[PDB]
Amino acid sequence: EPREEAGALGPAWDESQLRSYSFPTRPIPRLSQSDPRAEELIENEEPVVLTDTNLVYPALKWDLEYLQENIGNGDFSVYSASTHKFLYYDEKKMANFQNFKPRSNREEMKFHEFVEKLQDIQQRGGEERLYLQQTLNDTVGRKIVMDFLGFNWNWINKQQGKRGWGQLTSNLLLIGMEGNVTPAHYDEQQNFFAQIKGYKRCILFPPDQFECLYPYPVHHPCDRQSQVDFDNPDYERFPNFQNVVGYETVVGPGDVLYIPMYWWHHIESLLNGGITITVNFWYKGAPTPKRIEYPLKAHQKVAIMRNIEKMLGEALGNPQEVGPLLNTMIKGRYN
Amino acid sequence: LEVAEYLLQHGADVNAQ
Ligand SMILES: C[C@@H](CC(=O)O)C(=O)C(=O)O
Ligand SMILES: [Zn+2]
Repeated sequence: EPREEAGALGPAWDESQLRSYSFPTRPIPRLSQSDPRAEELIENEEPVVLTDTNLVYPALKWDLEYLQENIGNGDFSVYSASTHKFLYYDEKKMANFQNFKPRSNREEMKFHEFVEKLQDIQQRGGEERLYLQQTLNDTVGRKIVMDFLGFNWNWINKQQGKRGWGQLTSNLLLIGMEGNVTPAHYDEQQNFFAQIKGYKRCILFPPDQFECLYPYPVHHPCDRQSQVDFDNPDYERFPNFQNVVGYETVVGPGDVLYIPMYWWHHIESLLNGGITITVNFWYKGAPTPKRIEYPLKAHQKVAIMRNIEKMLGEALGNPQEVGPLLNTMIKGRYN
Repeated sequence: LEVAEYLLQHGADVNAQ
């Protein structure tokens, strides 16, 4: 599966740089944006790797030196952890789960300080890990503005229109260390995932594997994230994780992965691959269709389950009473 | 058909504070 790079420069990566997991996978298609099969996959909301969009062509020259000189003097959210797992957590929800202690911490920081922290860790051989995750804004320097304007807006705007998506909400800049991992989760927006530097292994699971991936409660800070530790699955708590099957690919500079809304994805920076750089494109999903057709799709049932949990958390006046009432509803009645 | 439309509504939450 590793592609040979032009100029006889050899394989870009090697299977030894991939972490080992308990489940099988099959590859995501790698297609040209002009291939009608690629158009068919996006329309049916299925993942595809597009190899020739030129979506972030001007950003392919980006490295830490260029960015530090040009990305401005704004604050950048930088996560710090002692584990390779950078589990996302919503800070606004930690009040209702005050016995949850995240294993990664967020630190606001200037870009040059992030490069310095990176360098100091590299020097002292430390094992602290950093993952910069910052939405692009108007604090960026002029050259970054020019690069941003140089993205292939013609292509992605036509995608937005053809799929009826809502607004572009964010462009998340992602700069991670080799071996970094974002555990499995699904997002409530459409995503074009544009790789810039380094290589990222992406493992996706369709929405109909909800039963196998056990998301946290909606009111938990790790809402939308899987409870399963992919490194040591607890099959007694999560028995159906023994049935997961992933869609896998390794994206490199110039590749764009369509991560459809509600699709779970596990993403890791290749071992011994250096730093990785990515910019995503998050779009609001199309509205609920005019006429509902039955039976519902998996992602529609996910939307329903989320709304049930939201309603009960509100009606009961306390999110931690959601579980007890749900169990009362079902024990000896629906199970 | 409104109960269905109500429960089918989605947010826009992503892994970004
Ligand atoms: C942050 C990203 C994961 C990663 O690249 O580490 C992701 O889940 C996304 O763009 O939706
Ligand atoms: Zn995501």
